[PDB]
Amino acid sequence: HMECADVPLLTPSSKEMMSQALKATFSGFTKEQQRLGIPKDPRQWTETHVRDWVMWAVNEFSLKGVDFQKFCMSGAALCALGKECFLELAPDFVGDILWEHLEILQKEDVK
Repeated sequence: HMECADVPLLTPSSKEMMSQALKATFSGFTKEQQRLGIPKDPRQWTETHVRDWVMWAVNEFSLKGVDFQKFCMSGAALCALGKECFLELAPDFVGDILWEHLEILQKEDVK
């Protein structure tokens, strides 16, 4: 999930760059969560928070090909779907990023 055993020193790899973006995006999330009202816990989310986030995640990582029609549901539903289901809703590339940070919200905010 995100990064598995990585020590940034002298090992330039795409995996390190992937975490870099995610790490910097986090700070840009709370700034939006306060502007829109989106809570930290993904289970207490709704269609608006889901879409507003997805869209925001597309601007943070300049993603493309992701649709909000597939994510037209509340957080409780999105979480219930699981990684596989969520990955089926979003593209083969962007889907990973969203679920990466999305899953973090779950672990960070248990229940």
